[PDB]
Amino acid sequence: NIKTMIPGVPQIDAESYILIDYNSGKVLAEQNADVRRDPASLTKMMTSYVIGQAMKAGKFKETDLVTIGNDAWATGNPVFKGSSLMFLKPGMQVPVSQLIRGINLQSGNDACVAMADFAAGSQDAFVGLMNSYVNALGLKNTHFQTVHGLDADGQYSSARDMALIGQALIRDVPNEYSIYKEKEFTFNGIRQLNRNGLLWDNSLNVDGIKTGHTDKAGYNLVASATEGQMRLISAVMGGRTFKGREAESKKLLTWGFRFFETVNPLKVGKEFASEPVWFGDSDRASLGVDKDVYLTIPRGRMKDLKASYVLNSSELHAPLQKNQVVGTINFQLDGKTIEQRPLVVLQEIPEGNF
Ligand SMILES: *[B]([O])([O])[C]([C])[N]C(=O)[C]([C][C][C][C][N]C(=O)O[C]C1=[C][C]=[C][C]=[C]1)[N]C(=O)[C][C][C]([N]C(=O)OC([C])([C])[C])C([O])=O
Repeated sequence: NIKTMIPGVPQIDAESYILIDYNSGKVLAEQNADVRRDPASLTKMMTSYVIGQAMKAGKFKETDLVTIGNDAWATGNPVFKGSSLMFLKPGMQVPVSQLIRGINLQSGNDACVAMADFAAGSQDAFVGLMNSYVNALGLKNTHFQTVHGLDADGQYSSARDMALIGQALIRDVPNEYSIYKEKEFTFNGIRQLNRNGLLWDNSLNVDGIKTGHTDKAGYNLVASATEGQMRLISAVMGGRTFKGREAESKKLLTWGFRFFETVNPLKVGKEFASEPVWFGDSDRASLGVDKDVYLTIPRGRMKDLKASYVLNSSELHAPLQKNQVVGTINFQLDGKTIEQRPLVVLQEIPEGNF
């Protein structure tokens, strides 16, 4: 009973939430995770993702100066009334490094415009890139209309989708993601604090990602934290109170680490199994995976994990291509398969030549 316990999920004072494992993608807990909601500044994770991709591709670098245009003039555009702002003015020449911290640390709406025009020519073209990555990432309940996440009539996302955008930032653009734990930066002689309060919570190792409020969105937070081999991502959307804006997410993350763990039982290129092969230059095929296996299991069950496999075909016949799928690996706990991963050929086996 203690081994097989299913933990009760804490009550979360928000419209929707999800808690996932960064490495395995396992969903640990969820409520209304696919409900479409106003994303507020969570939009800026996608803005940041696009900028990170452009930097990874070498389109510009952190030291490059961006010349601020009229559309990013904080006090020249009443759309910015009451929003988080660097107070950019036209003609300023600001390093990319400073603008991306304005976006990431401070959720500067004006910085978002400045970077969008710099990276993509216009806000509309930048929003096209955002939505292109929505498609690339397979997100089913997200659509952006602007570069900053101010409430927009046809813009939406969901707790699942924002968690997946967080996962994507950490995974695909780690140099961009490393910025999010920085507690402060300085622009125009003024120190600006990272708005993610959880960075200062001694009880967790939180290192991201985005907190944000608008009137329609309520309190929103995508947080990520680590403990040993383990990284969790929480998305909590439509948080109902000011006092719960960090605490509700802290409840989820703390619960996650207490009841679950991440195991990495197999890495790419390492032999999980061997099988005979016919017609080859080798008599045996070395079999494993083409992607590191991460599983999320109840905490302390690692010693109970078992693994076995099945094969698609009776016989293996050369030529066998590298990463050719030949079976399935079943990972098991208490006699029941909990996870499956493709079993693939690790080293090519062409037809024998003698
Ligand atoms: B994200 O979630 O951080 C981001 C998308 N949210 C914000 O930027 C919100 C602003 C939402 C706009 C609603 N406010 C408003 O006044 O109405 C807009 C309007 C109405 C009519 C016509 C034109 C425009 N902003 C915040 O969450 C922060 C508030 C702001 N913070 C702040 O730090 O202020 C300075 C000036 C220092 C930047 C504040 O308190 O003024």
